[PDB]
Amino acid sequence: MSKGEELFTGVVPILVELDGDVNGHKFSVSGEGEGDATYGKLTLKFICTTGKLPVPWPTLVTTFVQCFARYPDHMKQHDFFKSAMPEGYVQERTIFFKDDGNYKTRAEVKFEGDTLVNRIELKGIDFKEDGNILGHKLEYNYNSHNVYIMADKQKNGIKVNFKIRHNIEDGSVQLADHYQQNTPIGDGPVLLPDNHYLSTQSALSKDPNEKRDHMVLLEFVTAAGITKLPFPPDIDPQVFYELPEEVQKELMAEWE
Repeated sequence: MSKGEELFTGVVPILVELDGDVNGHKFSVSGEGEGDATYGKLTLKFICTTGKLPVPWPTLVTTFVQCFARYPDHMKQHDFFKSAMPEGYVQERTIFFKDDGNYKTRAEVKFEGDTLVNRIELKGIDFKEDGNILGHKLEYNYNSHNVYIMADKQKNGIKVNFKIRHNIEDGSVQLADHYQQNTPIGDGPVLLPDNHYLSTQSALSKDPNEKRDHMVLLEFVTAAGITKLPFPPDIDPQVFYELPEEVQKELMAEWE
């Protein structure tokens, strides 16, 4: 269904680089591993290269390559992510942690030679100093989620929405609402899909021999489904909050 699809038939090496700033606390993370879209499997190890990470590792899972999803044969014409390859796509999100701050991310996901690279900038603002995120109150674990995808024909891309459940050490749950958009970097044709979702599962672990602050991440992803107010990635939050609340709400309707 796409030429990009051919780049994913085997095991592909992956590099991830993130520069982050959350409430002015700067950090960098490097990751490496591999993806196997035939199985929908991703395996990655990340190291904080700047010292200790100032937010919980699980808050960064979604930021740290949906081109590795397994699309069933009957759904191959709906796989935007591989169709954009090798030139790649820009993935932008705004992520809202309930009763706490937000992340804004921009990533480029593309081939550099035979390696799939995810290069990310992340800015977080408005976090509470002893809230769940800056206070490191999240459990080191992850649950299963459905990631809902719709075409955005005007932008020649997709919009994506989902809500992550982060378990808190006291037994509560901290929700992270994700508003995502992806657009091709190159000029070649891409597949714009009918509505569907990715069933995503993740598990986090540690390397007992690794003394640097780090995360080992396993994800399994399979497509299915075909037989202060939140602001979107394109609007500076500064301008957004000057709009009437009715308008702020109406601007978010496209994410469903």
